[PDB]
Amino acid sequence: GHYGIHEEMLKDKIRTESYRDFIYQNPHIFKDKVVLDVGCGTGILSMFAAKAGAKKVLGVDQSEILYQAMDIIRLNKLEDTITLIKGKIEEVHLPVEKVDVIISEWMGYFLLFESMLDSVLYAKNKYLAKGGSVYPDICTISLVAVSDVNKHADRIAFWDDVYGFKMSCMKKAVIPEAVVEVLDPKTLISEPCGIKHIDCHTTSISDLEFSSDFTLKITRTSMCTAIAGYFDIYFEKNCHNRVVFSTGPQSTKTHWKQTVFLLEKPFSVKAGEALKGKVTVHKNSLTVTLTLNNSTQTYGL
Amino acid sequence: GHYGIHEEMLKDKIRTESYRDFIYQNPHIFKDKVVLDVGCGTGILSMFAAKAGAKKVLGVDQSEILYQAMDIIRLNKLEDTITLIKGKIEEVHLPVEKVDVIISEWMGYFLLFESMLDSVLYAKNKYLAKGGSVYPDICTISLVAVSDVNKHADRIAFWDDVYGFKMSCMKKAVIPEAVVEVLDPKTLISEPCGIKHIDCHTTSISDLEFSSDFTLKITRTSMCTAIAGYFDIYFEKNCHNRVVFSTGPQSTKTHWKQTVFLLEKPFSVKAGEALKGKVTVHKNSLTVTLTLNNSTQTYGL
Ligand SMILES: N=C(NCCCSC[C@H]1O[C@@H](n2cnc3c(N)ncnc32)[C@H](O)[C@@H]1O)Nc1cccc(-c2ccc(Cl)cc2)c1
Ligand SMILES: N=C(NCCCSC[C@H]1O[C@@H](n2cnc3c(N)ncnc32)[C@H](O)[C@@H]1O)Nc1cccc(-c2ccc(Cl)cc2)c1
Repeated sequence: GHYGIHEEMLKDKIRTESYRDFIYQNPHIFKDKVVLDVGCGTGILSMFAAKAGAKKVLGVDQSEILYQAMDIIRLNKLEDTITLIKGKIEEVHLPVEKVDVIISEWMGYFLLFESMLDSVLYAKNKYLAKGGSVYPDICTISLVAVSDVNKHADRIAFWDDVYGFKMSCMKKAVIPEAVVEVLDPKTLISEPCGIKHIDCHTTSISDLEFSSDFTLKITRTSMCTAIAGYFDIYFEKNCHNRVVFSTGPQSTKTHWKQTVFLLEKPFSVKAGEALKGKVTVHKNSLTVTLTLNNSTQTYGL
Repeated sequence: GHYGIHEEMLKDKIRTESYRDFIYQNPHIFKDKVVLDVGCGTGILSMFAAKAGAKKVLGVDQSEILYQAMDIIRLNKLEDTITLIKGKIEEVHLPVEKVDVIISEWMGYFLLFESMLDSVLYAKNKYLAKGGSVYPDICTISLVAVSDVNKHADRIAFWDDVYGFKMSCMKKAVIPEAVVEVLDPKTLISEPCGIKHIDCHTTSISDLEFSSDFTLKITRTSMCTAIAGYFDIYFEKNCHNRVVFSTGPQSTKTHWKQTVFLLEKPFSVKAGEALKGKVTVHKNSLTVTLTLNNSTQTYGL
């Protein structure tokens, strides 16, 4: 309902220019097509789709931001092409049987935390025509090892001496909370490992709960204090100009930053070591169970 | 209920060292006294009060953080002195008739936004002994003129061109929202003006809704784009070592930062000009009505 969410998303240039570049550089995907923008917000993606030659764009949003979108569409003289519908995409009546293309920015922290993927897959199954397309079409989640004894002390050991008083019992409440924040790439001590690969054409809501063994190729002898998670978004199907962006620490900052799982017990690793563990994501809000160096912890965000 | 609020408050050194210094440098205020900590959190102020020679400290908190406080008090071997009570200070039964000293950190953004002052004044009226003391005892709110055409363009004019599309109608929704953020002291273009003076010994919840004429002595010929608000906290009554801290832009950053009211229509001012306006605060959440250069706007936070 709040303009603040839409301001931060629109001011993320990696995000918004990626969608803009996909749409403007692949207009053959949109030309004379019926396009559904799931959770359209201000209507920015509906308007990209219209300028790329869409026959009809249906922007749907459940929130009061749609009333801003109605006015914005009119200011840009696209009400001829873009029809806006207020309500849950699961609930509303659409004035078409079927759509050629679905577009959405559905992605949460660590891809899946408080994500809309559920609503997009509903829209796909209800409304996507035989041989239609969904964008972005491919997503991955990666983990990477971190060494940052200073940031670990600042969040954990901090509680041992607070202006002369012991507050040690507070550490049990901090460890299980994933942190969202921009990591210094200098603190990465492994190659990343892919733990999940989603093609939005072939996935179901049940595929989004997963387990993966992983191996982190250690590149620096150090104390491992944390595992960081991020995701890569690809526009591929039928593209003459493929688009990708990363939310990883070695790439430009996005409003997603990185998701960080602090280790209760940091442990030493050696350059050339293959660090083996297991990660499981449950949908329930989202939880991440991490097994590493013969201990297991469950995190939430 | 969440550790995150308490972490940010405890890591604010201006805040926490101010309370620590008041209590440790004025132990004659606490010696053999019965002390009530309203909204005690982790119990940090209860423990300061105990080390300064308190006969009995009653820490009261409505939230689950009290269960952490019960353990923390035990880790520091002060359960002899500090009794912790779970519930609203308005509701709970205290094991005393009366208290000598009330201590609290009740202060919101711009002092009064989502502040606990209501609950402390209830505690004062119910439980403060004849000739008892409340700390901090004196608070002020100040306004100051700002020139920052770049930050104003980044929040307002931004909406006129969003990746080639007009979103101008969004400005009406942004202007009425106070911003909390740390100002560059280089962007201040007036002496501050005091608009409110609270002595917690002599105020009532009705005094917290106020109107004030103000005069801002302009120090730099410029465009005025915003009015900023902040507050100063004083520990005075019976102190051999008075303590004060500011949340103003010319002082060290606190977790309160500054509250900024963006002007819909920036206007030019001349060094030596006495800029006259009127501010009114209503309790309702909090609203701030501002009259300046012959236009009025109501803000919320
Ligand atoms: N970028 C994000 N994309 C996820 C998705 C973000 S809502 C996108 C839009 O869809 C709407 N909608 C949702 N479910 C719907 C439904 N079933 N049917 C119809 N509409 C539906 C909804 O009203 C909204 O307008 N996520 C996100 C992740 C991390 C941080 C932030 C963030 C950052 C900064 C701030 Cl200040 C606030 C938030 C945002
Ligand atoms: N520093 C602040 N002090 C105001 C007050 C802050 S609660 C203090 C404590 O009193 C409790 N309580 C409240 N009403 C009560 C009652 N009637 N009876 C009994 N207990 C009561 C409550 O459970 C809590 O534990 N405010 C504040 C202002 C601006 C920003 C932030 C902030 C910054 C960062 C983050 Cl991550 C989160 C929040 C905090």
